[PDB]
Amino acid sequence: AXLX
Amino acid sequence: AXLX
Amino acid sequence: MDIILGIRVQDSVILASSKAVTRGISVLKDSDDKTRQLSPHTLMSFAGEAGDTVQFAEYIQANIQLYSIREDYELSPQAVSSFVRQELAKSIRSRRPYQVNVLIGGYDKKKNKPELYQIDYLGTKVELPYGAHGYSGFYTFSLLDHHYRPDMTTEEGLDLLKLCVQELEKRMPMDFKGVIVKIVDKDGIRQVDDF
Amino acid sequence: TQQPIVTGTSVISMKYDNGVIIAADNLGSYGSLLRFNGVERLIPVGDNTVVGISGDISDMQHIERLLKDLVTENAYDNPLADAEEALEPSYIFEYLATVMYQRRSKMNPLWNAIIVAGVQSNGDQFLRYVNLLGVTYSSPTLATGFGAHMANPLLRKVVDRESDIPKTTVQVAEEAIVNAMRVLYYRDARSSRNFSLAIIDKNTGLTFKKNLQVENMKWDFAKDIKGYGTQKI
Amino acid sequence: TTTLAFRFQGGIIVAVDSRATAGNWVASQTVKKVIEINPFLLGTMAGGAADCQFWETWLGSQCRLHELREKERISVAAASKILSNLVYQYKGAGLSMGTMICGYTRKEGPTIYYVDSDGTRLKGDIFCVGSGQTFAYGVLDSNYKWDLSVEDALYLGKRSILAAAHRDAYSGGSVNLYHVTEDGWIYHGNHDVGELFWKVKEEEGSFNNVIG
Amino acid sequence: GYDRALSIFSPDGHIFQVEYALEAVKRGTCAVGVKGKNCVVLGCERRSTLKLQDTRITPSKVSKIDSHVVLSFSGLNADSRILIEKARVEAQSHRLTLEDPVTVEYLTRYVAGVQQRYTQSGGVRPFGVSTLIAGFDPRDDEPKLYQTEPSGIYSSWSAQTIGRNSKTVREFLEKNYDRKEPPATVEECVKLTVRSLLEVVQTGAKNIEITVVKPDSDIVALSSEEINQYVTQIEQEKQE
Amino acid sequence: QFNPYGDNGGTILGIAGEDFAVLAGDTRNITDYSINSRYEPKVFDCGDNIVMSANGFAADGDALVKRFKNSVKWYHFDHNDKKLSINSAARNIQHLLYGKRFFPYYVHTIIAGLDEDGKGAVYSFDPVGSYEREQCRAGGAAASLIMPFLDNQVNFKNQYEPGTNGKVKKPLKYLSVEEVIKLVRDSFTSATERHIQVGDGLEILIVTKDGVRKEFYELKRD
Amino acid sequence: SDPSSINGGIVVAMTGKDCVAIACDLRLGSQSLGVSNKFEKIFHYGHVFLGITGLATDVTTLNEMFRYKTNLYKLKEERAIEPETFTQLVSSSLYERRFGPYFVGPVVAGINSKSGKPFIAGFDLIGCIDEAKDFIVSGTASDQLFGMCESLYEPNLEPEDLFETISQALLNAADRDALSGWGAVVYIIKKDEVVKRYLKMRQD
Amino acid sequence: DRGVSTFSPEGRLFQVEYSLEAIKLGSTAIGIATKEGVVLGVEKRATSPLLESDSIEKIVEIDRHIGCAMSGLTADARSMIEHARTAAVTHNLYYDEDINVESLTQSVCDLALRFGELMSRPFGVALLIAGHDADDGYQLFHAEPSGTFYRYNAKAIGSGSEGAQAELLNEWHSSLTLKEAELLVLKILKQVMEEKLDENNAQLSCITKQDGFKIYDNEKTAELIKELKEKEAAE
Amino acid sequence: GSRRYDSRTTIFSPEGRLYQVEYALESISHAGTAIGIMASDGIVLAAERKVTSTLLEQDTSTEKLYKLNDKIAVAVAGLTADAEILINTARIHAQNYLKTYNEDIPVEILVRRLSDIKQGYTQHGGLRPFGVSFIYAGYDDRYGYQLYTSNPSGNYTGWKAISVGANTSAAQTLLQMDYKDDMKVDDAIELALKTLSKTTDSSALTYDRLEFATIRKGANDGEVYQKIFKPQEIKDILVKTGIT
Amino acid sequence: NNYDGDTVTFSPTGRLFQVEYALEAIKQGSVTVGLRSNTHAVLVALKRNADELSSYQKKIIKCDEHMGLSLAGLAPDARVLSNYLRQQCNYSSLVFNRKLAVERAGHLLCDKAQKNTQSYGGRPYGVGLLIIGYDKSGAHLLEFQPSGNVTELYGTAIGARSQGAKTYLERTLDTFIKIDGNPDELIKAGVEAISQSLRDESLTVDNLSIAIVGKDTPFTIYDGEAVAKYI
Ligand SMILES: [Mg+2]
Repeated sequence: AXLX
Repeated sequence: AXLX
Repeated sequence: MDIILGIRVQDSVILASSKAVTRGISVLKDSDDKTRQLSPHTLMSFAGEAGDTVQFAEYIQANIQLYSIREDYELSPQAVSSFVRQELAKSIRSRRPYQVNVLIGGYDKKKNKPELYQIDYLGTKVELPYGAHGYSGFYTFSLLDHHYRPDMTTEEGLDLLKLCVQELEKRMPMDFKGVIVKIVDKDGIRQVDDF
Repeated sequence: TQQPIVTGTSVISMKYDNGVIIAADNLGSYGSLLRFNGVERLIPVGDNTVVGISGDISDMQHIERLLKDLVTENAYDNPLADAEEALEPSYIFEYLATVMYQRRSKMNPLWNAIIVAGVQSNGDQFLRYVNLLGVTYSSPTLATGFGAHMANPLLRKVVDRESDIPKTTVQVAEEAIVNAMRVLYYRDARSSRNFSLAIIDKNTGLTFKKNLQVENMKWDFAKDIKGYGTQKI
Repeated sequence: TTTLAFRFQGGIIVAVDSRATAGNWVASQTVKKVIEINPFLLGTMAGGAADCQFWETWLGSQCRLHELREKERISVAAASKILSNLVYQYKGAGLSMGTMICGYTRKEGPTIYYVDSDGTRLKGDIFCVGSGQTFAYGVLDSNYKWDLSVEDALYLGKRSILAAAHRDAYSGGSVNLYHVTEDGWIYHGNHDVGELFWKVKEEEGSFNNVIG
Repeated sequence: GYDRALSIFSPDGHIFQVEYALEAVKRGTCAVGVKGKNCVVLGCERRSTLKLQDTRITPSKVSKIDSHVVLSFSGLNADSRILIEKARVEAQSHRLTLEDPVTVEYLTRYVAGVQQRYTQSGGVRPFGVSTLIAGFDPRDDEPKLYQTEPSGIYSSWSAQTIGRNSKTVREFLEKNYDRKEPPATVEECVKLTVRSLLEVVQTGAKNIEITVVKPDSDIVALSSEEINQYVTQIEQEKQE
Repeated sequence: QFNPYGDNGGTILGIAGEDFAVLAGDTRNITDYSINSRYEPKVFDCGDNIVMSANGFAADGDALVKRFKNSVKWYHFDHNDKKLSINSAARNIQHLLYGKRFFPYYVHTIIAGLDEDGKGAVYSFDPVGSYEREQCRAGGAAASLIMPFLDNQVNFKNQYEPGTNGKVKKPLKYLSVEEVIKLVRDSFTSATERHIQVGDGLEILIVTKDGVRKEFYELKRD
Repeated sequence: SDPSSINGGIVVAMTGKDCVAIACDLRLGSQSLGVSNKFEKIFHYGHVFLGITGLATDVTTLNEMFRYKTNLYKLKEERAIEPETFTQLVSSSLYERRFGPYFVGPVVAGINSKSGKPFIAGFDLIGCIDEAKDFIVSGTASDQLFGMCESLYEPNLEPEDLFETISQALLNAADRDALSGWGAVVYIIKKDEVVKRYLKMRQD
Repeated sequence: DRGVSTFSPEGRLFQVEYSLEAIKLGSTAIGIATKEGVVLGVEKRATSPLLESDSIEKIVEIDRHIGCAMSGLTADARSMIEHARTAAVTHNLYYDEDINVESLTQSVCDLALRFGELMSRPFGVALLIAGHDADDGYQLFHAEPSGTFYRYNAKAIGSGSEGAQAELLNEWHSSLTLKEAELLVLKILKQVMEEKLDENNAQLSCITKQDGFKIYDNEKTAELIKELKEKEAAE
Repeated sequence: GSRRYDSRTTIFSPEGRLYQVEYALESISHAGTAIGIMASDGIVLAAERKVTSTLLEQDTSTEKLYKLNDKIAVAVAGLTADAEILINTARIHAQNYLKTYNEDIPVEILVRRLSDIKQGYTQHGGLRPFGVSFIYAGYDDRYGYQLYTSNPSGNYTGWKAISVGANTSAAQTLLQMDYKDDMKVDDAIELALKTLSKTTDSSALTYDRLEFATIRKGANDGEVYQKIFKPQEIKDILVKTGIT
Repeated sequence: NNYDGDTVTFSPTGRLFQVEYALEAIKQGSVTVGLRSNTHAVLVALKRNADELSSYQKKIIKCDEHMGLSLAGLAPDARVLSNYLRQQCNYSSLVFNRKLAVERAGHLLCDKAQKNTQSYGGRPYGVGLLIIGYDKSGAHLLEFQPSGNVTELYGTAIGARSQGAKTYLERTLDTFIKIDGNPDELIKAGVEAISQSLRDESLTVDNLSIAIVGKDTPFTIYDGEAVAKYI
């Protein structure tokens, strides 16, 4: 899952 | 701890 | 967190505590007050794991303030310190222990004596003429072993503290952005504004 | 968190025009030791479903018991137990699939790969797979273990897509399955010669053949192989 | 991510980028990293996309219940402390958040709290947060005055995110801009770096490191 | 756990255990609260069938809940300790999470809620206590006075009294309190409070307590002479 | 050590037009270097004009789809047969996913249908429930091959107006369903060429105000 | 990371003719850093004396615990707890924490006030009793203490002789350990007077 | 004695029936549903003139689109309101939308029969629940301690209810404007109240789609009171 | 079910009294009288034993006076067995406070917790209350010498002098008469014994029907000593004030 | 009389009075009718209102695509029981991919009700239910009473004056049982059956409630203008  |  | 010191002189306890808050390669803040008033004549400074420090301090503060209201009385510094120690001593065997070290500086009004307690996160308590947590002690203890006298005035105490902060600014690897100093004596707790 | 001890190798299967065939050998290995030889790994449920199982045999025996208890429970207060409310293959599968996925989700799997073969009451062929991870899929052919690697390519030569199923007779399909079993005996170090096979036909019902053997083996050319390169005698 | 928020003469500026990454894979260029909690409250997102989005929209629900129960809008201090006390409960479980809670109340004035998943909570006038924080800080710090006009403040915020979007591989897409006053928050647009970079280079004459 | 539904409905729609808890309040010593323009005063009768009392250590009747809010009561004394402790804990917890001390309304609503909970839970009887809760919201100078009762209902009062003969002293205050002109000072307000208590009390001797609460955590209990003076001064205006 | 996850491959793709939306996925299912099935659908009609795919670890994908379908059932039971709007589905799915934050569903989720003004909508989710509405999204194994193609062909990225000196962008515009199916089919044949886990078949579910239609196309079987 | 040698320190106890002695050093440190010079490790509950070495937090905790337990004992039994009995209570209490122990090495000394007999004992961290005629040793300089005691000790010393002997065992053991020292206290215990002497020792 | 969950020989729950008596003793509450809004008005009934009447809160916000009035043992309603607010806010968290008025009401009503030997007795308070949602428009619900709820075009509860309901039966028609409905609630309240209706002992509120749920100030209500006397005098 | 046999120990009467508390108090009123008197320089506890047999072992006995810690004792009127349950609780609570704060528990704090326990038995749990009233005598450095009482309701109050158990009406009147603030301990000793002498239901007060304790600063300098009188010591103090 | 204090007490003639009093709230309930052919099954219910300003209380609840019920008596108790049914039907789908047999639904309700008739502190359910459905063996109608007795029938009715309809259905049996492949005719018969239980009232457009399930019809509910066709 992504991060920002 | 002491052994026997 | 990082730098917290305390010196007890004739008639007061002085706490000095660094202002920097650093995460990663950024100093997020340079005016952090690493202290909570527990009662009108008792002050606690703290350093350790991020989040844990404030959560612990505020929790002790809430408990001591509750006691004060309940009994309409101020717990002695010795009593508060013992309460705090027990809390840390329980914590050290919890699923997730509080990683916080504290200095408790108080003026005992029954005895008319200032008192300084140093307590680490394991619940190790000691009463001392002067104290420090973390790497700070490695410079200050020896310096204070030299320059400290038991009967110093509050002014002599602050000069002695200037020595400690100067040494730490000379030899410490990190920029801790100065200290906030607070005096605990017979008249309560006050903050020196130019250090 | 488990490790399989006594184990069963491939289970292979396919659909044909009127039904489904499924087979599996009668071995229970213990690492490289071929420990047990009379092990039935196809379990019929009613007269419309066979469940073939590979992997840990202790977990297979557990699953047998679940299925036999399921039959019992379905008969309870059910006057149509041997008619409209008989257990379908799709019911038996979903139940197993549910259990497999729950056990993986509790980090304590049933160490198996399962193929449920049968005929639904409307005559449709049922073939579906589920394993220790709770992964499920359907295909005209299905196999587990080495079977997936060696049987599938052979069985798909016969039934390569949906439309090939009407064109495939039970003689053709049984041939393919029996030949696939021989290959596996040539090539899988944990297979046995003896196996069982079951056909579930929408007309003839369930035929369960025990004590089959791999036959018509080619070994003769072995005599001509001397050395590993340069040796002559 | 890069996110920032700073206090000044004319209220609070809040500016963020819009990129999400999984390793080096650019997963999205259109993430809304500011959450509008109520007309006087903003939250910024950095760290785990899900963690931030979920708990910050959960935070909004908690703030709504405060005002139903107490017949009053929640203080920035109390809203930030709900989030920080929540994440502190999960300390060690591996939540990943760096957030700023930004707003005006009459009792507080314009206020910013930094709140992260180790349970750190800080009041302050300037913060930058995310993988691009240092880049944003460099520009922001070296042009910041308490007295910036609203016009200048908005630009500085926008320009600071641009700086970080350019240098930090894990920041980019577009700038989202907000101004917060005694009357609440005002949105000041979505600005694609696609066109904003070239516009700023031309008009300002900066970014000479870049082949014009 | 002991489960019995002790607070239940009777055929006429009454909850007798709540109503009997009210009877226990009625038997309690009198308490009155009066709010001035800029203060709130709490007066309490102490029943005088008791000499050899030690007043240094005997539980006073007005309790600080936080440093800006006080609570007094009429009814069962042991019951009131339980509500005061819970209220004190909540006051600290509110400061911890909201970073602001409680409003007087909030704290009242909390105590009221506790009281109500004990009227529809198995195995427990209601609190035989009604409370007067008074003080000033943080950074506010407008005085607050609330009343709660065993049922859980609570409300705001210009002035109010509870306990034995409270109907006599409510009577007094209803004709002597001008909504339009509340006791413009401390001196004024303390007096009205002592007058109303003298309707019911006896000698104003070791019979009356007064506690004054002004804004920003300014709470002080008057001692015998300071009260005594008020008593003396009212009877000397009485012969007319 | 037992590993509770696996990877079943395949890839999925959602595009949204003005008054329609599509959700496509290949029909191949794999583990390691073996094919499990050449036709095992993974895009589903979930009722209320919502289609959903959850691609990655199939067992998790099936569990999630099952749970959401069931969620739609109870939404009807509890709120007087009300239609579940796409925005509401999206938010519900966030909670389904984030509820398993500390033992996630290993899937990339996409749903498609129509928003409340009748416009086409596509929503995508990371494995623990971050979500966002878009014109456009590919997910699963070949996502990294297909997504940049879609940025170029659906949102006209890096495309300028000829002779405007790279100063005027190609202007945005909705695509016909005929155009969208062309981009989908090309996206998947390209993906099949260069990714070993993608192939066999392509199934497209198209969603308009008259319901859900399916289209199927053969893909290369190697 | 070895909790029994983070703070440092030692305790030794010896029997004599109608007396016992128990002594400790005063150091409390955090690894290399000496922190306090006034940290005593010997406590008493009536006429029974307990010394505790090891992790200082546990030393403090266990003192607080045994004060508690002996106070209640006195109230219920209407007499002061005797050393033989206290020894048993220490053992129970430690073994109760068998799989999450206190990191301590306690030592008990005193005179049974009925029988007049001198009594000493030592324990491991999980409660094993070591009763001895002669001496018990504990702490980070225990090897050294064993050496000093085994050679210096002789039975039946007079209190002022026993004092010299136990003091010399303590001092010379402490001086070969980096984590012990920084001061020392010796208790001489006779049937009903107890003298407490602070020793002069090297402060490095 | 005898179980709290016992049926009478007529097949009714004693405890539920008895709570209905307690509700008849309650101060009056009235609600009217129009196509322009829903009005909710109540009788404050201060038990003594010293008690500061604005502190009497018998009309209550649940969410922006839902409001509540109560009658009976009003302390029993705190937890029902709390549940209602949570149910509404939670629904919006789970579904990114407003919760339907009927669904809200059904949620509150689920609490009601959770008593026995769960709470020790039924609630002693009835609720009028009024709101708007896109599907079924403006709505009024009467929620009893029996767990039953009924939709109404208009409804009165509390002591004055059988008088007021008969009156509402005559005055309600499908085309009332909001302003007509406000007046009507004021009029019917003045009829059944003991003391003389003014802006301090009655209170009004509405919920409209456009501005949601608002409680009216005393200045605004005082003026609708004045406007009502002038309407009656003038014929 | 079992509802049939439930006395409902924790309900209100229609007058708003707690039946069981009232009835417990009624029980206590037949118990041996106990008296506490507070002086400026100490406290006296005196109590009358429930009527002896000559064969009772009177010196190794305790029925009335119990030690809570070193600075606090109680005098009991009611069920002895009920009282011991509470006494061990109180003794433990004292030690928890000491362990936590390294300071002896302030007298009121101990008294409040015990009274809070009693209060609970009147509000929840459906159990009978404890049939006990205590007089607490103790010293702490906040308030010095203190006397308190608690009863089955869990209400407590502080006193210069007080009695519990039988004939408290007569006893209270007599203490009111002769008590005066500046009193020394030795005067209070006399007052206590003279009061029992006149209120006793026995023919005459003898050593063997009494328990007696003082709490004085009468050790050495600024510290406090509890003396629980031996039988022979009571016999002497009974002569010394001419009651025998 | 002395034996009606709770459900855990038998009377000296072996009766359970609390269960009998529960049965009584059913009798005060508005009438509802069930009947079925071989291809469909129909519920008709008369809805009751509070007064002329009120709604007409729903008496029909959908349980699954192939199952549903009508209620007479305590409505919250129908909500509890219908909700249990929804779950049980649901569990049968998710786990076995099997639509729950109407017969099993019957047995499951009986066993749920029974528990509350043998243990202290509980209370019997105060509602009667008519369950219709279409499953692997065709159309079904069940009657549930809170004694736990469940019964399969071609037709029946419950609530006040249900004896009118139950007689009518008893004579009509040979006719309605053979209304196959005609939804509207089966409904007409149901509406007529219920009419035998009216007094001083007749079926209005916001008074009548009908439901049907069968061979190729999902369980659906008709109210308002959708029932005008039938008056
Ligand atoms: Mg050394």
